Amino acid sequence: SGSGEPREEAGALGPAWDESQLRSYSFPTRPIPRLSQSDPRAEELIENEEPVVLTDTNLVYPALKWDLEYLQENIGNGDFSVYSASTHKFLYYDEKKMANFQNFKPRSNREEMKFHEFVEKLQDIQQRGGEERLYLQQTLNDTVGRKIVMDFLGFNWNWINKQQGKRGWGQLTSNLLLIGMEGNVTPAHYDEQQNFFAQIKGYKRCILFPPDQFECLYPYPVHHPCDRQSQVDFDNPDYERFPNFQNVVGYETVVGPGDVLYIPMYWWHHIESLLNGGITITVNFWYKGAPTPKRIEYPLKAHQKVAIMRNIEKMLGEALGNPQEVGPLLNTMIKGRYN
Amino acid sequence: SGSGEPREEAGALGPAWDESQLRSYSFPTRPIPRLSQSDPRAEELIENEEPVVLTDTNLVYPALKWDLEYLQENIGNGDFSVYSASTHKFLYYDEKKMANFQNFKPRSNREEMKFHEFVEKLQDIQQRGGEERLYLQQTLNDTVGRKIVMDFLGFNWNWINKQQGKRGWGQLTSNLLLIGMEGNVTPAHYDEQQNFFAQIKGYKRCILFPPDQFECLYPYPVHHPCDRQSQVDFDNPDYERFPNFQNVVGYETVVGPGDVLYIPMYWWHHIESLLNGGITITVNFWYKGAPTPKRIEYPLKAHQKVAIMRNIEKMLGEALGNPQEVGPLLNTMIKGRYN
Ligand SMILES: O=C(O)c1ccc(O)c2ncccc12
Ligand SMILES: O=C(O)c1ccc(O)c2ncccc12
Ligand SMILES: [Fe+3]
Ligand SMILES: [Fe+3]
Repeated sequence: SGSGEPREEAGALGPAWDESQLRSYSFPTRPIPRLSQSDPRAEELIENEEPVVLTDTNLVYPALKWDLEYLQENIGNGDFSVYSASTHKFLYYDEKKMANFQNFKPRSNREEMKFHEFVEKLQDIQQRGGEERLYLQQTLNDTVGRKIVMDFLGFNWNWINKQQGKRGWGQLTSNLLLIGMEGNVTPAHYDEQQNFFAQIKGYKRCILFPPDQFECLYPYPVHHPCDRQSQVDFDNPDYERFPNFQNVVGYETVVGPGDVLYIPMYWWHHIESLLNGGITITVNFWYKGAPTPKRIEYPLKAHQKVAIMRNIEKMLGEALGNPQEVGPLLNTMIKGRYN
Repeated sequence: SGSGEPREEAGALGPAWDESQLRSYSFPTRPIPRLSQSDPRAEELIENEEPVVLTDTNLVYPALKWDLEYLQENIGNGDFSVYSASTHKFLYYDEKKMANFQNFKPRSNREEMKFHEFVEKLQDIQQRGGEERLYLQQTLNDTVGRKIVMDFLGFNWNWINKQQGKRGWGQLTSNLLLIGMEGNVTPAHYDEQQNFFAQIKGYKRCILFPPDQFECLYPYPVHHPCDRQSQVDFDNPDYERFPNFQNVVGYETVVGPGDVLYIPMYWWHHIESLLNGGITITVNFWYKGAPTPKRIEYPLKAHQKVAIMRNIEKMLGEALGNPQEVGPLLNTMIKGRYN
């Protein structure tokens, strides 16, 4: 069914959200299980690298207070990466890879600024009834206000640290603070690290796809700036170019304040802030996955095959001396021989 | 035009052969230049790795005498690999790779036997008006008769050894004695070693294709028993499966007693013994090519790209643990992403 029947907020404050706040798509979805961190099942899902929503971790308990006013007040004077877009879909791209593809034009520009500037430009759009959408995504560093350092320390490091150990993951690569406008959408894509999506303010609809649905999502070429993202426009899927998108089946859920969504590495994920649901705030915890076992066991995992394909592409671009030639060589290699 | 106007034999013994002895094919061809070993051009072609027919090397001068009677008389009692076929096309195959592909049925069986047995079974087919064709292909070793050792030593090792040095090639990997029936055909394929085709008895039509015509020839998958051979049936080309075969352009020539044809490594080659031209005898000299230069210069050579594709296939089959899965992964990797 999807995110299932809208949850009821405590104190009879009404339903947290309603179906009209969710965007419409052409594919079916099964619900991600919402469990308690003390539930053996949740521990089982995380181990078998499957998504799960933990409702009682208290991971970012101290931040549940956060809002635009509180943050602008105690966040600091550091710079904050802020992405913009003319549409609800934010098209991020690896700048370092822009060299490879020339005909590439940026649709999502980045810009550094002080928090008060973000809150400002955010307000201008409100009254001016603007169309421009903004999305703040900045790593949490020492340049943050004292109080924030208190909240940061308040996180349930006890719990997350145990998870990091029980799964044999690597070190916490980074923490990301995301603050977005209602309706904001992060197009389907996958990451190579294990992620804990800690929802703080507002609600976000999360739609995940297993790694084995690689052939239904059609990720951009590895050397392309949009590497790891799906080429398929979920709002207007081109079934002629991407026929297998008609076979895609996802797992979805709506996370709210206090919920932690485990997004396994290599798992595709589409994230959107509910329509007319106000701003959203999230903090992600990214951990390098566990080291690859010595004795390579077969059958091979889907994410492993994905890794293999990425390497073929990288090496090939290395050998040929030009990423632009990867496509022609691959075609030449399969045409009339493997297809 | 192809092999051009038939050459005139000395002593007014008439034309060496006539066009009706050559099979008919759907592709055009340019003639391979026949030059003298003392001709600077020939030295230029061999250096730039292009085919050339040397008419005066005297490479296998002592063998120009050889025939079935002389050989059966002084060749020895060793075993001789003899391939058979129900058609004029000999379909060789790597037995060690037969494991990979199960549905593969042998069309060209091999069999060891004494030379006198080969000459015998060869005669039975004559009077019995049989259909079975035979092709003897055996490496020249010490188990050969004394006289043959004299002839072998008689070869112009002086010349070939200088070539091996001037080109920086590796050691002579092997020598192959080939004796085939008229009409016999060795389907288009390529080898990874430098080859000197020394014609001894009869005439053979040689049709070569540059390495850059890989996409027109459609070689079998690397793990397939017929690795390195073209899937295209030259007698009945399936233009639907192999559309680019309609763009193939070869280099051809007819070599006779005393001629040496340089067949560069990776160059495709189709060899056939002229129709109603009697038996043919040839001796090939195979040398590993020169070592790959340290500083990889670009643009890359076509044979280098071919090498790169072969490796991608090998490694991929290694990683996946099963050659049968190479095709599906490659398709998945390009479909909707590179084509
Ligand atoms: O927008 C998000 O909340 C989000 C969630 C999870 C991710 O991996 C992201 N990666 C890049 C940009 C945004 C996100
Ligand atoms: O049939 C031939 O004369 C011949 C010539 C050159 C080759 O590389 C071959 N390889 C395998 C079998 C036969 C051949
Ligand atoms: Fe991401
Ligand atoms: Fe060969």
